[PDB]
Amino acid sequence: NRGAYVEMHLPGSEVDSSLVSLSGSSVTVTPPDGTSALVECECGGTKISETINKTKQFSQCTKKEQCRAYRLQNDKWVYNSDKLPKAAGATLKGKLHVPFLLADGK
Amino acid sequence: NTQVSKAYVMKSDDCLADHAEAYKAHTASVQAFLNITVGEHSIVTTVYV
Ligand SMILES: *[C@@H]1O[C@H](CO)[C@@H](O)[C@H](O)[C@H]1NC(C)=O
Repeated sequence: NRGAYVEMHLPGSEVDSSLVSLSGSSVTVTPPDGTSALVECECGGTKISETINKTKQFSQCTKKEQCRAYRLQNDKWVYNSDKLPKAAGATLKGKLHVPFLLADGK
Repeated sequence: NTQVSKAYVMKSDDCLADHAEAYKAHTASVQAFLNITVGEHSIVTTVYV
């Protein structure tokens, strides 16, 4: 651990279209084992259903293309990359030291 | 839909070891490292000029 550092940040929610399925001609979100999945839907009545943990069947939305399930992790932090969506609010969670720094020798 | 992006410039991680430093130089001072031999007596000294 020399002087240099980078920032580890709270990751943003990552959309996963595999969670959303069409069970009975109605959409169904099956979050992975022990993981929340915020479901945002724009059919008749906007759905902002966050706290689902096991399975939830939405019959208002009849198409998979009009619902989006975002996996929620909020436990392991990520590098402040520009190819990842930014999480809302303050996200700076720590500093990661940079190894293999440039050093003097012969 | 909207996307907000911002960028900034910071020092590189290797700036502690790989950096040029800009000085202002003036009023030079001269020193000499003289062997002086007087009357078979020899000495090595540093003399400000
Ligand atoms: C001056 O002094 C140094 C001190 O060791 C010595 O090595 C050198 O030979 C001396 N020079 C002369 C010309 O005597």
